[PDB]
Amino acid sequence: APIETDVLILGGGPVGMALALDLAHRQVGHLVVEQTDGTITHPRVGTIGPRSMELFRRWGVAKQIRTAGWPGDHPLDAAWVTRVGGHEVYRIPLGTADTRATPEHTPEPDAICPQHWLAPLLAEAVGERLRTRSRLDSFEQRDDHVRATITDLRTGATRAVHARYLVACDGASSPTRKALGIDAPPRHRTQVFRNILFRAPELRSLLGERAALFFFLMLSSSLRFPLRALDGRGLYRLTVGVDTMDSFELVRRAVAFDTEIEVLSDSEWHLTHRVADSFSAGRVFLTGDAAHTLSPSGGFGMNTGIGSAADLGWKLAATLRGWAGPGLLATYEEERRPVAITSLEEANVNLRRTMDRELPPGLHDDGPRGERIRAAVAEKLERSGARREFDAPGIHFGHTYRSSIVCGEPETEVATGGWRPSARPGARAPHAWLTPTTSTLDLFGRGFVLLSFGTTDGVEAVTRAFADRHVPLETVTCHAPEIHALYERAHVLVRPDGHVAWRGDHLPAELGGLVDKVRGAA
Ligand SMILES: Cc1cc2nc3c(=O)[nH]c(=O)nc-3n(C[C@H](O)[C@H](O)[C@H](O)COP(=O)(O)OP(=O)(O)OC[C@H]3O[C@@H](n4cnc5c(N)ncnc54)[C@H](O)[C@@H]3O)c2cc1C
Ligand SMILES: O=C(O)c1[nH]c(O)c2c1c1c3ccccc3[nH]c1c1[nH]c3ccccc3c12
Repeated sequence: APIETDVLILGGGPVGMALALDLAHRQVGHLVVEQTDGTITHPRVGTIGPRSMELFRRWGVAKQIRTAGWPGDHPLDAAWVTRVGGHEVYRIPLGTADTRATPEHTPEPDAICPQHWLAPLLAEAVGERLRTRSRLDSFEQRDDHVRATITDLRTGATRAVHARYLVACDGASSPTRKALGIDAPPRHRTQVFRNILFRAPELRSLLGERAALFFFLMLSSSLRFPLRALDGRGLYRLTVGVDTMDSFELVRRAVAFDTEIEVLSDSEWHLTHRVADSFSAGRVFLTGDAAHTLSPSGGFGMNTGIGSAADLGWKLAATLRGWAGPGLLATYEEERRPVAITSLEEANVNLRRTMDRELPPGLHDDGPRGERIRAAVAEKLERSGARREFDAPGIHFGHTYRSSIVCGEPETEVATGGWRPSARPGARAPHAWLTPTTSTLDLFGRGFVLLSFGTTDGVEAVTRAFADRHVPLETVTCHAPEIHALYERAHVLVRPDGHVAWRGDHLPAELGGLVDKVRGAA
């Protein structure tokens, strides 16, 4: 008895679960298959970006993520040091969770949540629809659905699943991308690293006021990378480059204290810059790492994935419900790929900054002699814009879609200063508190939304144009002059994904035309 569902999600990692959460919130029947048993032994992701947090706010898991265990009094600072407990060279103070100032561009700042805490949270939200220890072996595309063979790794039995759509969130080495014959050429040189996970129970006490979330080491050529405090209560991770030495000894070399150290893992990995040439073929799609990979310098990886998952989510649901034009699905690649590429190049800039930084001779000496060399280095660090690696609002919220379903404005793209909120066509509708408890972002996520800051003339006609096409629409009349200034126009049409599709002080004459354009039937 072949099981059938609307969407088959290949991958139980961060990105596949987010996609499951989005389909769930859109009444789309779905099923997730994860080959592993779903537990985490070696945490990869630690920082949940703000944009991801906004989507989790909508899905109702943001709060549990923040109280998952990260200490509210632990420093979020990043610091360049010769060795942990050695000599400081440059620090970027970022407060603590309970201490930093409330952000103004968003309702959900970033959070610290190591993957072994995030997985249980996500599994519980996705619930019953997640199937662990299940591996997808192959898939055959038929006329109106995809047929896949799933091996139950528990009993050894194989079952078949017929779904209208097959979404592959199977990671960087996506077997699915290969079976379809799609190539994801490296845009930059591939590198190799080792990540050592360990427990150090008294390290925090010893560091006292010098405790940090990130310790960028400037010891040797292999040790010029971050040592991260994963859970703020004993767990740390040291990344080391490889162009042989014992695990424990590498950690001893990086940590200048005689304190208890317990090595747990020593995982080798490849940092790559690979984006797929195409994000789909037939009823089979690629999302997350299977579509785009980038250097972890900046922490953009999982966020760009969750972003693409949310994009595909509303477009899949629209085609399944019937109101989507035949050309809607193809905009997933049209819109997400360019974002993947630009985010990759920005991650590379951060990477090259520490790869090309030089480690002067007497950087380790004691006394004002070497202190002068450090002051020199710290100086160059400032000018190199190192802090851009730990403060990338533009990369988090500044991507603007320039596509066939977006009525873009003339204004081209040429950075002339730090990123600022914009309600321009293609961008993420900016945040503003309507009330102490409600954000403009809380109005988006379901169907199309039309914000009117002035006269509601024409709105009635907008409603009919959408109803005529069975396209879901919600009209909100807002007064707040502050929000009007931010959005700039009197009427703003926001897509189901929170991005602007059109804006103007006067609704257009051919509303049926606008409705057809924004739905992919242009
Ligand atoms: C050292 C390091 C640190 C990082 N830190 C961060 C960070 O702080 N923040 C951030 O945003 N990003 C971070 N990233 C990047 C981030 O980890 C990735 O972007 C993210 O994991 C991609 O998620 P994914 O769901 O697409 O795939 P993955 O997490 O790679 O998961 C793929 C899943 O597919 C499953 N699977 C594969 N094949 C099959 C099959 N045939 N059948 C069933 N299941 C299958 C796997 O078992 C796995 O669970 C980091 C990366 C590295 C290397
Ligand atoms: O995600 C990580 O913790 C992580 N793992 C890693 O291996 C990294 C990083 C991060 C990171 C996380 C949030 C904000 C900024 C960041 N820069 C780097 C970062 N920069 C690097 C440069 C070289 C090798 C590894 C990393 C690396």
